[PDB]
Amino acid sequence: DPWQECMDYAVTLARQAGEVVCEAIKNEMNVMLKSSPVDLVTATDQKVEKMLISSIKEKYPSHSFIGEESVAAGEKSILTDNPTWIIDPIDGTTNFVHRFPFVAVSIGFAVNKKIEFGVVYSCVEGKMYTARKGKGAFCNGQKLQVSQQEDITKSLLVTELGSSRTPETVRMVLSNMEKLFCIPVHGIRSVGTAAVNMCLVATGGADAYYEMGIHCWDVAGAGIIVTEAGGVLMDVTGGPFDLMSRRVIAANNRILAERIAKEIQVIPLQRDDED
Amino acid sequence: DPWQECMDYAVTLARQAGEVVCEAIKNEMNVMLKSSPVDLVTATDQKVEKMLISSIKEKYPSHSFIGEESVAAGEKSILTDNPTWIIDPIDGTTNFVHRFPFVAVSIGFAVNKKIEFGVVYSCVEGKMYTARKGKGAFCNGQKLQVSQQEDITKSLLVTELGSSRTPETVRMVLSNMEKLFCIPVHGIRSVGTAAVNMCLVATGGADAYYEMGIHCWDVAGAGIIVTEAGGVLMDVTGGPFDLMSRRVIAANNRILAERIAKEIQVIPLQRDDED
Ligand SMILES: CC(Oc1ccc(O)cc1)(P(=O)(O)O)P(=O)(O)O
Ligand SMILES: CC(Oc1ccc(O)cc1)(P(=O)(O)O)P(=O)(O)O
Ligand SMILES: [Mn+2]
Ligand SMILES: [Mn+2]
Ligand SMILES: [Mn+2]
Ligand SMILES: [Mn+2]
Ligand SMILES: [Mn+2]
Ligand SMILES: [Mn+2]
Ligand SMILES: [Mn+2]
Repeated sequence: DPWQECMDYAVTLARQAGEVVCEAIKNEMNVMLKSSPVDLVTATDQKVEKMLISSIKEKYPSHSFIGEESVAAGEKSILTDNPTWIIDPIDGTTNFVHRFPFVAVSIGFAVNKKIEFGVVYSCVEGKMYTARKGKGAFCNGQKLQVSQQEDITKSLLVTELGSSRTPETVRMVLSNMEKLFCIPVHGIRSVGTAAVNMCLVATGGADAYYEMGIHCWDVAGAGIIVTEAGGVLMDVTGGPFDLMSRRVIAANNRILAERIAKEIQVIPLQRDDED
Repeated sequence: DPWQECMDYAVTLARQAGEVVCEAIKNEMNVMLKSSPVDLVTATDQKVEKMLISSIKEKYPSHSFIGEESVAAGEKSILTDNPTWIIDPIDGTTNFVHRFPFVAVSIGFAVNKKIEFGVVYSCVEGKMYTARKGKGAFCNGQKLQVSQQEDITKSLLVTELGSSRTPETVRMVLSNMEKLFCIPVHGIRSVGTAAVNMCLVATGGADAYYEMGIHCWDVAGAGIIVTEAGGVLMDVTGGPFDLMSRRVIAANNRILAERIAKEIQVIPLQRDDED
């Protein structure tokens, strides 16, 4: 693990950022909009992202960045082979402005376009999720393992309704949920952050997560936490996972993942690596 | 206060039960079915309820009970004027079976058919929610207050899909969710327990909860926590909350509650005081 120093620095930065987010979640909210009345942001997201990028630049000036709010400011979401930090300063902005207690700082680190480590700090909970390729996944000193469940009819899934309110899109998201729900599955849960939903699969508390519409910074930190806990990532088609494709299944195993893929009708989405 | 001693004792019992649940969620389980393959129970539910009822009976032998698993064993869900303990030994049985970290012990105490106090212990989180009529609502000794939000388009709701897998029922649950979602609201969350969903409204972290299909023991502990935090309970018709009706809206205020009620199509259900 030659990236141990980098990950340990990422953990300290995530904890620092988490403290900023915790302080801000107790204070007055000035909610701002991005593309729609349900695509939210605050000054805290922007402050935290700028702190993270400037701190990483100081120690690792040759590295590259992909950050949610930097992309909103016009930066590109193109992943080269160069070591790259893929940052979501606050995953769960809707939760944050409501003080719903699942908000995370997410950092994924890629080399040769492959994730080498991931850090997800659920900062109201004070849960530091981490994983390094080949070294396992952890939450606050506890090594993580996905569940063993291979029977979809005894599974607990996690998903979210999405940021679209387009009637045809909402109908397809609800149809997909209906089809899975009526297999049946034991249930479906929604805590409101992609990174925390995925970390819940890594812990074994849920058996699988799926969503269409995520961005690369939503899944770059948590994906490796799922796989180092023994899980799998794939596209909702069953095809290989792609960070820039807007789609993911993060599951305990390929049996549940492929069974979920068989019920998901795909919605058209703009890739993060294209204009 | 003639019921503060009962409340103090209820808190002690809820914490004791919660410690049993906490230990059991880490261990092997015997997962059993009740009315269907998605209506679950474990031996821990049954053990905890028997402990709670035997403990209350020894200290208050003239009091009555309505306990979830005792009703499953043939006891009646009739609420008289006699002091009555309305118990859910484990709210979130599906979550418990999956180790999804939101499970609660719920105790509501009614006199003359009106709730006088409520205790909800979210076991895995270690959060003790309490409220006595006229005395405020608390979480781990800290006073709670519902959110101020009166604009439904800036609200965060909590709800659940339900225990039914009947196609017509599921379609109606999802249609109700679609209508609210597309008002729009900011989002919908699902942590998997009625009592914890309601306590999230009492804290202000969510603006409102609604569900059809709950039972009296799901809402008897948490309802008073919502109202002592400054919120409201209502039927999905917009009318008075009815503890045995299977339906609830628990909101920060009447503006959001009535707006939610306007979108809900009522699902037919057998009342808890019907056979
Ligand atoms: C909506 C955002 O993140 C997600 C993604 C998927 C979810 O289920 C929840 C939150 P958020 O702003 O980070 O809160 P995104 O980064 O995609 O704009
Ligand atoms: C399903 C049960 O309670 C609920 C009720 C409503 C929910 O949204 C979640 C759990 P649970 O067994 O307590 O988990 P019920 O007491 O109704 O059988
Ligand atoms: Mn965003
Ligand atoms: Mn974000
Ligand atoms: Mn995000
Ligand atoms: Mn039950
Ligand atoms: Mn129960
Ligand atoms: Mn219950
Ligand atoms: Mn307003």
